[PDB]
Order: sequence, then structure tokens, then C-alpha cells
Amino acid sequence: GDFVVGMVTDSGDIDDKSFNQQVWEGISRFAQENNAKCKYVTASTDAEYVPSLSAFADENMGLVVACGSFLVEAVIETSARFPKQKFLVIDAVVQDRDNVVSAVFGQNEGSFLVGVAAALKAKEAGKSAVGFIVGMELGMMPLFEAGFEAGVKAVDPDIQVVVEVANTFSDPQKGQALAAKLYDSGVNVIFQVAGGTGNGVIKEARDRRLNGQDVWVIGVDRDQYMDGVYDGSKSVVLTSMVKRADVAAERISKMAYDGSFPGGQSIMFGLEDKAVGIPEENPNLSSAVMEKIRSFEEKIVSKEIVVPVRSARMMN
Ligand SMILES: Nc1ncnc2c1ncn2[C@@H]1O[C@H](CO)[C@@H](O)[C@H]1O
Repeated sequence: GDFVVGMVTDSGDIDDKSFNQQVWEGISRFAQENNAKCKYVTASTDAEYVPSLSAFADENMGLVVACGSFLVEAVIETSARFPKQKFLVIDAVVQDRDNVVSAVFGQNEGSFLVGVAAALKAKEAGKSAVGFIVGMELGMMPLFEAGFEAGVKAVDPDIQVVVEVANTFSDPQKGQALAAKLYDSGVNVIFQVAGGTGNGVIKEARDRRLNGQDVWVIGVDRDQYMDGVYDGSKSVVLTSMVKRADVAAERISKMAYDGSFPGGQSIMFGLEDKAVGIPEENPNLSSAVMEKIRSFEEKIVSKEIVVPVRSARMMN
């Protein structure tokens, strides 16, 4: 036998180049470094959710990881039935449950940083608009736009953010279509926050550049710089809003493994903890740009600047 961590996805697969991938990599590192084991199951439909989480709980594993906000209901109900099983919910808040720990991220703060990068790049071409494609808007998803918009405005209040919602994290065909719509309108920079769907946005940006259009995309979850290489050397990825869901998974799995599981707590992984932000190295960002970004970053961490949780269009 061994200590086992089981992961349940709510959409797409572990090869999504972003969110599911980060979570699985984290659980995988935990396992490999501690001689433990791990496995996962994919569940695209919500009627598949409770059955997936329950089978894992029934195997009495070390920790069941619910990857994504679509799983919150199934987890609240499943964890009710299986009080002796530990559950970790990634990307949504679950409190008042001793056997549930939830990890959320200060993605508004991280997104502020790539908004600064987006605005500076847009200004370079004399653009007064930048694009934003998000997979869904439920749960904590709005934090991305709220922060992206704040970062853009911190550079130039006259630059407008144009938003498209895909209503799915697993349709790259739709991501590509929404990206073409935005680029066709004149936008030269798009921040994609759409998981698997986002891979279609990155593909459109690569196709566009090859086609002679000076466009850019900003990645998410992972450092997606290499995914954007289009001519052998250069990349269309301006930078990425990295989100260490892998560290969160790895750390909480280790806590469960060691007997220090913080049940009943919803833990925030932020900019200060370096759980969100931009990659260490950014080939497409100048030193001047990096300078401005790090300056904002320090101010947000020190709380000299508080990043909003909802964008202007979503505030009363
Ligand atoms: N398969 C998914 N299920 C739930 N949320 C997702 C999924 N893929 C991406 N996301 C959300 O969109 C963001 C950018 O991909 C992620 O950090 C996460 O918040």
C-alpha cells in the first residue's frame, strides 16, 4: 500500500497546457518526492462529479483533490457523506468543513502585472484597446479581469479592455474563433484566461504573426512562452500570468501526508507568496518594462496599492 492522492478534473484533461496540468504536476512531484502514489479521473459532465469523488473517498485515499470550481457542490455534498476522508478544493472557497481545505489565488494581483505589460505594449503601437478572453465568469474568475483592467489603467486610463467570454475551458476551436474576432477588430494584445480553450487563442496569435500581423498573447497558469514560438525562434507570448496551482497541490498533499492538514480553512496563495505573478525571465519584455512591473509588484505586496476584486463594468 501507499499514501495515495486522487485528482478529479471538472473539464478537459491533464494535458491542458495550463490549469489541470499545473495541478497534476504538483501532485506528481509530491508523490515522486515522498514515495507516495497518485492518480486522476476526468469528469466533463457534472452528473459524473459525485460518483468520481465518492469512488476515491471509498478507496480511503490520503487526499482527494477537486480541481476546479464546477466541483464545489459535489465536494460539499461528498465530503458530508465521507467525514473521515480529506478533500482539497482548488480554485474555490469551502469553509466550515473539517475534512475540506480549499486553495484560492490572488489572481487579481498577478493579473495587474500583465495588464501593465499589455498597456505598455499596446501604447507602443498607439493602441487604445487590449483584448481579454476568459473561459467562464463564475466563482473567483472575475478577479482576473478586475486585476488586468487595474494594471492597464495604472499605465494609461484611456486604454479600454475588450472582453469575450468563451463559456467553456475546453474548446480551443472557440478560443481561436474569439481570438480572431478580437484581433480582426484591431487589438494587438490579448490576455487569455481560458485553460484548454486558451490554447486555441495562442494558436490564433501564432497564425496571425506568421500572416504578417504584429499581434501578441499573454498566457496563464504556466509560463507559456514556448507554446507561442512561431518561426523557430521568436514567440507571440508577451508574458504569462503564472498561477502556482502546482505548489498549492504539492504543499497541501504534503501536509495531509504529514498529519498537519488544515481542515476547514480556505487558504489564499498570493503575489507576496509568489504563487501568482509573471515568470522569472521574460524575453519579450524590456528591462524598462520589467522595472515598472516590479515597482508595481512591490507596492501591491506592501499594500500601498490595493487591487480591486471586480472590474469597473462589474461594480455598482
Ligand atoms: N478545467 C478547468 N476547470 C475549472 N477551472 C478552470 C479550468 N481550466 C482553467 N480554469 C480557470 O481559468 C484559469 C486560466 O486557465 C485557471 O487558473 C482557472 O482559474
